[PDB]
Amino acid sequence: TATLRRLLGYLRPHTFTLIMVFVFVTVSSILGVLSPYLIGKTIAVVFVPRRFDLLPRYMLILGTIYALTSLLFWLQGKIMLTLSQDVVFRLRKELFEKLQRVPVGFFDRTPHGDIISRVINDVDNINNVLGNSIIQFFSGIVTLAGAVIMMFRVNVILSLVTLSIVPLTVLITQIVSSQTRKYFYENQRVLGQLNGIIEEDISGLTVIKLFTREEKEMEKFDRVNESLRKVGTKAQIFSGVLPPLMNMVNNLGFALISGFGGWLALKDIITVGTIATFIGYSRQFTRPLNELSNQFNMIQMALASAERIFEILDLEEEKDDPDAVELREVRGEIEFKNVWFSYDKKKPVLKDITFHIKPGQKVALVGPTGSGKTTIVNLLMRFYDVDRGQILVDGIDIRKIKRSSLRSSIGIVLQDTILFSTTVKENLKYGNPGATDEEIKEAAKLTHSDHFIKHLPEGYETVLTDNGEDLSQGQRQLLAITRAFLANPKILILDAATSNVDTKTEKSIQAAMWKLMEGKTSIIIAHRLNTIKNADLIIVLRDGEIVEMGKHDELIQKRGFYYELFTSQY
Amino acid sequence: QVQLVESGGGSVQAGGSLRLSCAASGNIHHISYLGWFRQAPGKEREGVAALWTKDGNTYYADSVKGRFTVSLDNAKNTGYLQMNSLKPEDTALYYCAAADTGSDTPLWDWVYWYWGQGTQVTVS
Amino acid sequence: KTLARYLKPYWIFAVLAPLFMVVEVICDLSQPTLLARIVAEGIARGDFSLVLKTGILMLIVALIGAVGGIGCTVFASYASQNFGADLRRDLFRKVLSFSISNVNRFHTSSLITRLTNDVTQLQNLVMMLLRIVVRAPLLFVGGIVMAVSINVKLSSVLIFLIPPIVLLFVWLTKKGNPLFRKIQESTDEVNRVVRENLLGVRVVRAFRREEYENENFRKANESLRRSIISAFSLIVFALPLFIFIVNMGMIAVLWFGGVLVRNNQMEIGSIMAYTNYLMQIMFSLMMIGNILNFIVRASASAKRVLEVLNEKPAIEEADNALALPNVEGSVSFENVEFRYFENTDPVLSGVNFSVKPGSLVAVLGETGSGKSTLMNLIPRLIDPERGRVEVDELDVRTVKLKDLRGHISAVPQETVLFSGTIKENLKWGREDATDDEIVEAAKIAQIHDFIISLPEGYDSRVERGGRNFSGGQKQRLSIARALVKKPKVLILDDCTSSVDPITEKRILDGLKRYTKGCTTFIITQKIPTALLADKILVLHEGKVAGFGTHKELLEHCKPYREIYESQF
Ligand SMILES: Nc1ncnc2c1ncn2[C@@H]1O[C@H](COP(=O)(O)OP(=O)(O)OP(=O)(O)O)[C@@H](O)[C@H]1O
Ligand SMILES: Nc1ncnc2c1ncn2[C@@H]1O[C@H](COP(=O)(O)OP(=O)(O)OP(=O)(O)O)[C@@H](O)[C@H]1O
Ligand SMILES: [Mg+2]
Ligand SMILES: [Mg+2]
Repeated sequence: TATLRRLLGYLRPHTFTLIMVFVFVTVSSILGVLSPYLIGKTIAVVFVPRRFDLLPRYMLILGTIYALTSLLFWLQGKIMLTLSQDVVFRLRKELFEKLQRVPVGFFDRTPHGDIISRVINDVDNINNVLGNSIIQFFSGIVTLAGAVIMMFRVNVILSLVTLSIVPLTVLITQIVSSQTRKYFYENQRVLGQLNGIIEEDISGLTVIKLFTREEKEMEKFDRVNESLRKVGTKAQIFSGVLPPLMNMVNNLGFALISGFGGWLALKDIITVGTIATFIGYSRQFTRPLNELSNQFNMIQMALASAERIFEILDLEEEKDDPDAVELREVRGEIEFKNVWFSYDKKKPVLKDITFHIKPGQKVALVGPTGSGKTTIVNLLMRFYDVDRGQILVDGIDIRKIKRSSLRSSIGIVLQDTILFSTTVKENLKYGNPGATDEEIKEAAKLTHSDHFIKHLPEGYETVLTDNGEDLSQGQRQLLAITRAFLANPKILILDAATSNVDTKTEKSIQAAMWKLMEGKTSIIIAHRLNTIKNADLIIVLRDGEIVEMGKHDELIQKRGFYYELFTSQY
Repeated sequence: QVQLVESGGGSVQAGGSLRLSCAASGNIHHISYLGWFRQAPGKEREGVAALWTKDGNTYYADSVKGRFTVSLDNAKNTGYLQMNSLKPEDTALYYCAAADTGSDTPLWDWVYWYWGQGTQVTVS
Repeated sequence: KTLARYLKPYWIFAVLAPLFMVVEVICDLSQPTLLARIVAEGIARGDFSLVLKTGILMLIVALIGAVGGIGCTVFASYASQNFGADLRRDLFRKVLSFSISNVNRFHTSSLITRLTNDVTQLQNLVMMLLRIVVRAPLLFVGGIVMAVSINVKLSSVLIFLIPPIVLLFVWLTKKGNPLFRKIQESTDEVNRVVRENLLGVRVVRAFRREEYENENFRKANESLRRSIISAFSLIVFALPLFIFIVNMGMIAVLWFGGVLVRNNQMEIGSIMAYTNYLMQIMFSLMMIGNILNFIVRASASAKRVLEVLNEKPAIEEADNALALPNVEGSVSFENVEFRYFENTDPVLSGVNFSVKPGSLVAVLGETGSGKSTLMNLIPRLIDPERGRVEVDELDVRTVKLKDLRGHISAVPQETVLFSGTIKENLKWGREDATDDEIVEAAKIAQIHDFIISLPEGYDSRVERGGRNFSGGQKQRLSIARALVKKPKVLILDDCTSSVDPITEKRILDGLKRYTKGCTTFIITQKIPTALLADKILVLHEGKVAGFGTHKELLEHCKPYREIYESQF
């Protein structure tokens, strides 16, 4: 009921239009009972007395009724179709916008296929609470109210007997509906699991093929697929078990009113004809009662899926400080003060990390595999927040500077290069959309990117494949370097930017890069120490701690852990 | 203390006619139902004719239709059943039933019911 | 036609479900007659013995109707869900057989829909059919039989109303079908927008294009709802228009019936019953229209499902493909010419060289030479335009794929791990691998020290793509994964790109000590690591630039010297 109140809340901006829908469906309902009445009247007025001179008039009246009834049905559907899709659109909009506010930590831990499922498969399931579901409910409540008034108009005593069988129908609906929601919520969560497998396997098929895991991934899939078939059958059975069960309940009610009706006839209260009349009037009451009860069992599909939709909508999202400041006239005064960090929040990754960088300086961050170099950077980008310590950008705490301004001042070439499925121009234009075609062509020429871009079938307008896999690994990095330089940040981070870029090209760019790097503060993470030896400051890391700090020549003659790293290169 | 006396049952040849009387004596307030049923030497309870005093509608068996006719005398307090063009197929023990409604009966509690005696009607 | 075979192993339930519906239908049609017998014969005559006789009979026919009703629902749920489950696993089996060029045709996002949403639409059609496949025609034939029994001449106008009906459910087929395809095509776009955002959220946040992506999604979300309202408007117009012609049939019966009674060809009592069975014909006619509304939606999904199943993968095993249980490691390239697209220039051209078994060959060259491409030809991930690739003097095309790929282990340039445990991820190579075997491979990869340091050990959780590990950490896990498989041919694409020089030495000197006899190909950007190899292969601008010892290349190979000078 709690989820139902929330889901029904999406109908509030459509209140007036939904009132019209109710007004039109009530007119359609009174016309729906007027139509067989008029057919019954035509037989008794023109056919029985054999005076067919009146027939064209009664036919014209009946024809106008059918013309109005059909036009109202069209009108009901036309406005409801647009009304329902506006609600479904709002729910899809609300989910995507929410994910853009939700922290990065969520995307790494939760499968992407399950999130994709919740946006399409789960939102598509809240359609059986909208459209004709609203029309049938509206028509159901009017027919039920319109029948119950006609029952007491015939016989009050018998009407109490037909109303006393209603709690039994309500009870069996409550048992069935609870089970329907139980198995349907499970069906939608197993669906997300299966959607997660198909999604991950397609994006890594080459690796599955290379290690002949095609069969082992099939049996992995078959475990979840069989689980989906098992709970999906249970949900489908419970969904349509109520209509034949209610026909059994109606028959018990019919037998009870036949006994009660017969009793009243023997007491001189009513006649035999009244019993035959009341069974006709009870049929116009049981029909909407079973229809509304079956509709309650059907809306469990939307209710179970609504839970999965709302689950994403109530996630603790990334929020800025109420008194947060915007960084104006950025220079590059980066500083770390006794910073401690852990991802799992059990075993520490970074331990008392403390260092100061003056504006303009080109600082190098070297260390072994799993030292915590990317962690230092990920904290500066504020993707994660410090356990105990302070990060100061331009002399202001990172928690006090708004995320919008912080990420505008700081640029990053991530360890793992992520490209988009668009033109080479649009991929480079990302970060700084207000960059001229000449500025893009000049920036690509500087990082030796322009050569292979021109060789493509459409040049800069060549549409790239998913993540830009239609290029060499090194060529993808060159595009990532160009995109970051085009963004023109005051603070630039080059975390393993030339991992797959050859030493010949690496030497060629470095010379032209310095001119586009001067007057800007930069943090360069590299395992190719021979490139970062020219840096103003070298921060040597090991086991999440700063062991050595200073210039290349100073650290080499010190014969420390930096010397051991530099010598190991040959 | 209401008792029903049955009289008028004898041997009649095929295509003939015979009237049956059902006299009721006691503290009768208002009769609501009057019925007649035939019983074979190896059958439970059947249904031949019925009368409801509120409307006057008569409900007969499928074989009877336009043969037997049920009636009741108000002043005499006696039920009647006229049998016309009798076929040898309806050779059985005929009975009587009468439902009376007394002054001020409870909300859910019913009134009384009274059965006849039984008289043999043989048709060959 | 091919999709019908998926229901064949569940034919028992497929024939019982519509049969159980008939059992319910005969019981529900008996309801007005059995309720009439209890009142007009039971209560009316007064005999309490007939009241209970009909009373027990009505409650028994309701129980037979209930058993028949629940039976139909159960048997229809079995056959439909099983149809889908079997089709989903046969589609995923086909998707697993695909190459990347096949996955590039049906976009990754579209395939997700084809395996989930497109199956659901076909599954629901089978479910809809199972319940009303025999219920709708029997009620329609039985209805018209009752109309002819009353009056044959009046039943002639029932034939006259079929032309606008047939012209309407054909219009719903021609206009309907491509519009439901556009909904399924629009779901592929909303899948693509939500997929690219999930797989690259850090780039979106870092470049602040969050508002841009919300608009990128709004453009796809609006295009989706516009496709839905445009295809469902086709039903909200046709259904009331059909209902109108249906109700016009009553006026046609009353008018012609009036002429019949005026000419004394029909009775006045006959018209009272005719009105009831005419509505039954019309109600049953609506069910024939409803199946067509489900057929047009399912037909768009059936085309999308079938084209995936009918798609032949780029790499396929030969009919006379020789099984390779044992390999030596004789990798040979016979005038190999490769192109990713016909329009483009050759990616690899005039590539002719041979590799000795067990020998270590260092692959070098500038970014975009074709090193990664040249390696992918060996485990038959790609096939050349002209020329042939050979393993053990045998053309890789004429050999069984599972056998060939089993003996060739690779460490990709862009390391990708999978969701599960470290132990599961390392067993990717060899499933029959011992706990000592996986520990030995991780000890050679220097990753063992890290795995044991974790609280869960080898059973520690691995996220999608190995996002919960550092750059060189997942790289060291990929080396340990390939080592487990115990290969005869090993491929290492920039093996230690994200690994420090100290750990780099421990891995490289570790590999030379335990990968003896295995033909190892090592792609490297470093001369010191390249000197370890028996022979050095150098690529430049697609064609093979050089092949031989360090000394031979310094004196003859111009790009090798250029690479040497950049370091020394
Ligand atoms: N998302 C994450 N969840 C959990 N642990 C993480 C995550 N990212 C990194 N770690 C852990 O943090 C530690 C250091 O990570 P980090 O990426 O900063 O190392 P690194 O110094 O950059 O090494 P490399 O050069 O090999 O990438 C490792 O033990 C790693 O497993
Ligand atoms: N999937 C692909 N589709 C189209 N072109 C591709 C594809 N993969 C690579 N290429 C192109 O083929 C050429 C060489 O490919 P390859 O990836 O093997 O280069 P590489 O020598 O390994 O360079 P690097 O060391 O940077 O990875 C490049 O021009 C590249 O853009
Ligand atoms: Mg890193
Ligand atoms: Mg490569």
